[PDB]
Amino acid sequence: MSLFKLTEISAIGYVVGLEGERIRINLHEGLQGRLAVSSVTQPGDLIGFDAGNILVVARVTDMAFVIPLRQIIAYAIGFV
Amino acid sequence: SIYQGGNKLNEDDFRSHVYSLCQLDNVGVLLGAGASVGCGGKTMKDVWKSFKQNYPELLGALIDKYLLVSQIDSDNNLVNVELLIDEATKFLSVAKTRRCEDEEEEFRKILSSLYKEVTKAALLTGEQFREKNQGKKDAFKYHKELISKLISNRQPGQSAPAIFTTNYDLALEWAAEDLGIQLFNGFSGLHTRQFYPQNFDLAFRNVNAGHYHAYLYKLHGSLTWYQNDSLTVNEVSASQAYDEYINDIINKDDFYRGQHLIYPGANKYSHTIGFVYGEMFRRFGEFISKPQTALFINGFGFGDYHINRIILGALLNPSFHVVIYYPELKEAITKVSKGGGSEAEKAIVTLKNMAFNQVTVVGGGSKAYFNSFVEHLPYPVLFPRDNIVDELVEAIANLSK
Amino acid sequence: SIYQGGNKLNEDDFRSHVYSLCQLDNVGVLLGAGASVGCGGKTMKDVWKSFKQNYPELLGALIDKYLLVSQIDSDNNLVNVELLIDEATKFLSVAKTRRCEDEEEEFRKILSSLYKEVTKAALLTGEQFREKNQGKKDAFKYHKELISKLISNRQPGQSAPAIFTTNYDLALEWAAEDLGIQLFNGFSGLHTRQFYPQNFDLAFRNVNGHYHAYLYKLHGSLTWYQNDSLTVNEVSASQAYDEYINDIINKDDFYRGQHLIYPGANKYSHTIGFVYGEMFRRFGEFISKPQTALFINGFGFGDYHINRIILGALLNPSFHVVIYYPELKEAITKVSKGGGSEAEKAIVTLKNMAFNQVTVVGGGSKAYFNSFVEHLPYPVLFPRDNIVDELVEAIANLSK
Amino acid sequence: SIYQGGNKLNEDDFRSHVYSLCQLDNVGVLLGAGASVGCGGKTMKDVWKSFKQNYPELLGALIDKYLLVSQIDSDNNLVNVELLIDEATKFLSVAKTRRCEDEEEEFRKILSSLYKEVTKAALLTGEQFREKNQGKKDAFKYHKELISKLISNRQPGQSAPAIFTTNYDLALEWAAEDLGIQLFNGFSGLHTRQFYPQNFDLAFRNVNHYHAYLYKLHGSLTWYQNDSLTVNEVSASQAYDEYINDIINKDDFYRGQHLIYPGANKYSHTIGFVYGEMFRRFGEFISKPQTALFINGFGFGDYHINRIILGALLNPSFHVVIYYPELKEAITKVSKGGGSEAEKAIVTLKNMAFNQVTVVGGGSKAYFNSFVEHLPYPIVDELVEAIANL
Amino acid sequence: SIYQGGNKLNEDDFRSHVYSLCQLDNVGVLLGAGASVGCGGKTMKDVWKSFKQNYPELLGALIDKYLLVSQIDSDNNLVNVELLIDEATKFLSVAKTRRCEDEEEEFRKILSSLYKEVTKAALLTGEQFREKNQGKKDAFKYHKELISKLISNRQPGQSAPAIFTTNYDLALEWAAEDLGIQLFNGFSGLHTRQFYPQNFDLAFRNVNAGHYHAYLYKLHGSLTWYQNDSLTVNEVSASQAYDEYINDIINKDDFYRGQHLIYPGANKYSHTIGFVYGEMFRRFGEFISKPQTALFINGFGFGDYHINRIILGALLNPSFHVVIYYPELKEAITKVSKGGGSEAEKAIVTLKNMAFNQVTVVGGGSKAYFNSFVEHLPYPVLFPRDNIVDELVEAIANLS
Ligand SMILES: Nc1ncnc2c1ncn2[C@@H]1O[C@H](COP(=O)(O)OP(=O)(O)OC[C@H]2O[C@H](O)[C@H](O)[C@@H]2O)[C@@H](O)[C@H]1O
Ligand SMILES: Nc1ncnc2c1ncn2[C@@H]1O[C@H](COP(=O)(O)OP(=O)(O)OC[C@H]2O[C@H](O)[C@H](O)[C@@H]2O)[C@@H](O)[C@H]1O
Ligand SMILES: Nc1ncnc2c1ncn2[C@@H]1O[C@H](COP(=O)(O)OP(=O)(O)OC[C@H]2O[C@H](O)[C@H](O)[C@@H]2O)[C@@H](O)[C@H]1O
Ligand SMILES: Nc1ncnc2c1ncn2[C@@H]1O[C@H](COP(=O)(O)OP(=O)(O)OC[C@H]2O[C@H](O)[C@H](O)[C@@H]2O)[C@@H](O)[C@H]1O
Repeated sequence: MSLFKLTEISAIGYVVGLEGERIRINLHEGLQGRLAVSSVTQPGDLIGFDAGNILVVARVTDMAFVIPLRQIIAYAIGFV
Repeated sequence: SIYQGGNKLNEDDFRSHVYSLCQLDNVGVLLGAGASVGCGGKTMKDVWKSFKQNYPELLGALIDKYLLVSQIDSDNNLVNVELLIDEATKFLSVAKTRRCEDEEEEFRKILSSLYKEVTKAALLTGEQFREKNQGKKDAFKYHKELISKLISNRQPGQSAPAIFTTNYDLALEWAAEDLGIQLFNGFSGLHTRQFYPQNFDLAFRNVNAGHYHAYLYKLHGSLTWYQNDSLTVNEVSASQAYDEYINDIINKDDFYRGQHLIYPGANKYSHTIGFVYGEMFRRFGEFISKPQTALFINGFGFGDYHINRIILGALLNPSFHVVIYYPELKEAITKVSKGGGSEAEKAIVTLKNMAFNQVTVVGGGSKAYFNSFVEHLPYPVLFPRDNIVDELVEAIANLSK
Repeated sequence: SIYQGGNKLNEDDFRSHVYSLCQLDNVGVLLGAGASVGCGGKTMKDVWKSFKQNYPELLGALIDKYLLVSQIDSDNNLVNVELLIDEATKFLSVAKTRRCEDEEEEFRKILSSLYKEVTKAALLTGEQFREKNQGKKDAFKYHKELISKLISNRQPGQSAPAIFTTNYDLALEWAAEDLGIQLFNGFSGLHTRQFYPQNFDLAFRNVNGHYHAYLYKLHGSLTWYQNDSLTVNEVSASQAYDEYINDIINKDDFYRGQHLIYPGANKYSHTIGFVYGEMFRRFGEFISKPQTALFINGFGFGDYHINRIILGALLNPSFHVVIYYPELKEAITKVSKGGGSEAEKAIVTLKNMAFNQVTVVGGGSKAYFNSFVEHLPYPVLFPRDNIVDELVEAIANLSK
Repeated sequence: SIYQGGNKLNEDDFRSHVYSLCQLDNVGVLLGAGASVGCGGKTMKDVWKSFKQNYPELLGALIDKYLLVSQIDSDNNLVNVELLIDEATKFLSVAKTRRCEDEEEEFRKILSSLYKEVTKAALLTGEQFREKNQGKKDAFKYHKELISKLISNRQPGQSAPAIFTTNYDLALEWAAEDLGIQLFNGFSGLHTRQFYPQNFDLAFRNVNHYHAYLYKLHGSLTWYQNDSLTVNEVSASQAYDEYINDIINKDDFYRGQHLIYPGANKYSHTIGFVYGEMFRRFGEFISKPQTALFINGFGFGDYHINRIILGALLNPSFHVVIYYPELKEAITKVSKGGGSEAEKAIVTLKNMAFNQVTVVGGGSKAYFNSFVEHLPYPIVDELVEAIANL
Repeated sequence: SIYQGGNKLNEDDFRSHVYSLCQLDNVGVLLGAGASVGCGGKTMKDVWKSFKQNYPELLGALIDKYLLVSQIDSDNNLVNVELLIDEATKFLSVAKTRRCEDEEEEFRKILSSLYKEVTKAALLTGEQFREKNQGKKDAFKYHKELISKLISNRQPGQSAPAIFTTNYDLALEWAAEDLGIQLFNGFSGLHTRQFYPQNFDLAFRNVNAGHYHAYLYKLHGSLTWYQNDSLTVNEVSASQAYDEYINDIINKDDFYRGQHLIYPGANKYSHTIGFVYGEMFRRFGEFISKPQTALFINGFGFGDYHINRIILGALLNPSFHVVIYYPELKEAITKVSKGGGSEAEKAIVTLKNMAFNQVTVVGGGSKAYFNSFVEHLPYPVLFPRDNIVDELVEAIANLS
């Protein structure tokens, strides 16, 4: 209503499962554009995780299927 | 003296109709300058009469040289203030453009003297404007009754009432601050009040799960609002406003430079920097474009083009009902029959002759006044009478009648 | 005075019948040349008087040589105008083929005069036909009430009313425009307005209205014309008056195909007329739907096609009609004595049926347009059971 | 010369981006007088030049006695030909009220001349303006493509496209009429057309064929105010036979507060009412979520429109594409001390730092016809002539 | 010689095309005066030869006095026979109206010869016209096959086949009454037949759960329709018509009644007879304005203007298909290529050159006759192609 506004964030997915050093991620669909400007659509890259106090760093490993759904697998290497 | 769709109906049918209307989803009221006549205010006719008898030489110059006011209208009191103000503004603009000097200064004095009379008539209490508890006096009893009646008639899950007006006075603000109700008018803060269009979409809520509130739209500005050089609008209290900039307007002369914002003009689209004016009218046009709507009009003179056009165009909606109060209906009909009549009278006669059962017009002289209009509105019926023994009561009574 | 199914009916039951007949799914009206007498219009009896007064030598030529019109029939003002146009056309066509020059001009003159007299009777306002805001006058008062009453009795989800007429004059358009309501008649465009048959399948909808109807002119209009390209265009009153109407009215120029109207008995002579067929297909499709009501007013019952169609719609057990015929008893008596014209036999046949779906009204001046409009009811806003009110009067009746 | 916030782009990325934007809900197009030059139009500079060298004997009084024209701007061909008409109307009204017979006759000649130059440059077909099927010609070929591909791309359940325009000519009307679709411009009726602001909330449907909305921000040739305080609209032929003909083929004559083009008689409360509605509708549309806008032909000579355009960018969902041909010649001036306010505004729009504005420049590369090509893609004569041959 | 937009296509492609158009929503057939020549009929130029060889005395007065026919046409056998009878009736009517006694005999004597000539060619069986079970003879073997093939390839929830014709004889009725099919033609009754135009919207259904019926539109009348003294149109049986008026027409030499008969398109000036003719044309125009129509034409000479005009206009709809048989392309292409032939040739050759896929023309002499038309049509898989019933009927008759 007044001036104060809070949220400004731009991600590409959200964590959906943890299986003993192995992370599952679901990729967004309804976003007309994931533009903010960098986009990650390929294995080998590095991704980050906002845990409120620290930043956790991981590394992409796989992509596959199953408006359908897309999934990604990653592994963790350290924190900042 | 009550018509509906061209025909005629009596008192009891009218009262049942008025009871039915207050049960709908949306209800609103539009007030004019004649509603605040019983509190201490006065109409434009009185403004012209007090103006002509205070500055004789300026009036003489208006009539003689500039030929803006006819010699007949001054004596019969038919001069229109808004059109005169607009014409003087146009003269000033061309005089500025052609770089003449004497005429521009001549018009400045007229334009300043005309605002002083307008401002003095909106105080409603004279010297006691800069005091507290002004709503405790008996002059504001029917405003309090109107506010109490409007809110009590709602049901859970329904929306609060809305109030539109074209006055500059504080009668309706003074009345509510004595009941403890909250009116939302688009401002926030205390040590610095500013206008935000976004906060017309706010409501209360209770943390453990102040339930009375309403809205107020001022179409022609207010006597308290003033615009700063940074293109923002601020609001103060009555005491501070009287003590800082409307004691120099009244007592002392030649001191008007956009000190506070009002719209006494006929053409209000010319001002290309007033966005409050465009904000209010958008909400007004949005309100009457909804299903199941009722509107009550009182005190309006039907001499404004934009409002007439808006009201006329909303009548093609099959869920819109209006009730219009107009004291001098007989004279309007009589004068229109002869092929004459003022531009305001043709508009009101045209509405009365429509064939749709969604328009109702009330005449009668002193029966269509403000104090009479409040008395028509119903009181809520709490606990709809349990059981059906009222039928037995009516039998027992009426059989001996 | 009022008959239903052959028996007699009273006024209160007639009003109760008319009220409950306006709740059905389909409602329509069919108007004739009498519904515009109160506005400035004329009938076919006045055209003959004007013709026989203005042109006194062509009448002698008709009576003496060609024997098309008899003396006694002309004296009593009982000669059909439509049936004379066809005979004159036949004579002209025969004379043209055998290469006769003198006998070809007189029929041209007769047709031009007879077409000129018909045109004058449809302006309704004389030279004021070209001005604007013609619907504000007091003459067009009951057309407005008719449209308002018809259009306000429509629950959401139903279909809009339909109006059919055989007049060339612009009474309904003038009335409705001053009221602010839109009518669909199959045309579209402003700079180039053209007839499209598929424009009858459209309707309004709200993006986030509801006051409109349809209009079918069965015998053409006075602002329609065909530019020979198998297309039909429509223009405004002022444009038509400046283009061709003025020349016909004043300059006595020879008539040509300036504007397409259909006065005459046989309407199928014209082969490239594709609007008449579309109108009659839409008319015939309307009366075959279930739960329909139709009110007829001003129609003189002298058209073969139309009353041929009306009879065939009584084989549907969900169709109802109400017919307004002022001079009922005079038609009633003449049939028993040997019979009148074919016009008066049709109404007597219709009256004597045995189905509770045909109602005939007579009575002279109480079966007029103004009488018709006031019978239609107003919608009831905020309905309530009101049972306790009748309980109170059922108390008071015994209290009496 | 394609820029995006100070960067550069190639053709293919832009051609993909414009397609990507077109898959939105609210899509709109804003035009200007630049789109009328391919059919027989002009510009402000051209008409000003034509005015100077046809009426030079009265140019002095606009600078000596009444101070309406800046001498530098007159010698520079940069004056704005809209406010001049408004101020002339104000001056004439004041003079007529004062009953100054000597000075009343001065401004009528000026207005008569200005309207002659204004009308002469908008017929687009000369003496053929009154005839029929004028939208069938080859000149009005590119406009039909825009409407066709705007209608076709929209999915079922999407809103209809909206069109805003600064032109006051009958160009899109002919194109739509000869295409076979209906546009809502805010009027209704045939024998008396009247302006109802609430018709903009209407839509067709099938009882068991499309439409679009057209806004004119500066009026049109076919609007006028009669004795009654109401606004009317007529056809092309009726307007030609009523008032347009005399304005072009007569020496000196003037009517008064009659015409509603361009932005002329704003001093009356009946004529400003229509002007306000279009502007407020544009403002309300432009401030909605998930909208697009394809500006073309607009020279940014209006102070008020830029104020609204800039402010709406605060939401992240407002996308703008601009087509400004002479871009570098403005940058060169901007580096120097000189320039003009439109140039300063456009270069400020160039030097932004976000991926929402997309300026496009060049020569013939940034014209109206090229923009038509960028947007995606969506024997009857033989039968007609065979039928007519029978 | 098969063309589709100018490109020649072989036989198998044509057959696969015909197979695909027979399974659309709407299917129709138009037949002319050449389609009944295998039963005992004659073409239009075989009638003119008989007339001008039998009555050489009226031919001089009908050319040199009343200008009703040209010399070039009557020399080349290009007379429109049913367009002359209408004009003759008009002439006789006007002469009767204005009472010119000498001119009535000259037309009552030639109208008695024109009917005596055209009537005799439409009996198809001579003196056996009044007998029963005429559909069991071998001349009507292919009409049955056409009707049987048209009905057997419709799926449930689809319309019925429609058949139009310009022949006014009784071949199709006799063929259909032998299979047991029922054809609707607008008449109902037995002791008084009457014309009810609204029953073209009726259909049958089965009360237990049949679909064996079709529509027949006769564009130029019939031998069995006539107008009695009252103004209603009646229909009788072949025996009854023969005993009432046909015998005297064929035998007696001074027999002419008046505006009585309703063939071929004659008494059009009357306003109760033109009503019958107008409905057939209105419904023909309505049929071909539908989304998925396919129409076959065979036996037609393209010598008419209104039908050609209607057919041309229906092609500006992307889902209307036409197939045309004309056994004379070779003799017309050259005559048009050199200098230009007649209107029929010009029409057909302008249609042939069109660059559509929606037009197909077939030629080649006997390869495009009526008999060849039938075998191009499909044949259902489950349709019984054997003979079992007849053997049992023979055994039953032999018993006792
Ligand atoms: N006690 C009363 N109660 C109700 N109505 C009354 C009373 N006394 C008089 N009236 C009626 O009140 C009606 C209006 O009085 P006017 O002052 O002419 O109304 P306006 O047209 O100026 O409207 C006000 C604004 O309109 C403009 O835009 C300016 O901004 C004005 O300030 C009359 O019909 C009275 O009979
Ligand atoms: N004020 C009145 N209100 C209602 N009905 C009236 C009134 N005055 C007379 N009538 C009745 O209105 C009727 C008028 O009879 P006619 O003039 O023959 O009306 P039409 O439209 O059939 O004639 C038009 C012809 O031309 C067209 O092309 C059609 O084909 C027609 O053949 C009579 O019953 C009057 O009593
Ligand atoms: N062929 C072309 N293709 C593309 N752009 C062009 C072309 N030709 C010119 N341009 C560009 O288009 C521009 C158009 O020049 P002006 O006529 O001044 O622009 P407007 O009509 O939009 O401004 C007038 C409005 O603004 C004020 O408020 C007025 O009062 C009006 O309301 C040229 O300068 C070129 O940059
Ligand atoms: N066995 C045959 N099979 C098929 N076609 C044949 C056969 N024999 C001849 N033909 C062809 O059949 C055709 C005979 O054409 P005609 O009888 O003169 O024309 P119409 O039947 O339209 O005549 C009536 C029309 O006259 C007015 O125009 C009205 O419109 C009427 O409808 C020729 O092409 C022959 O080659």
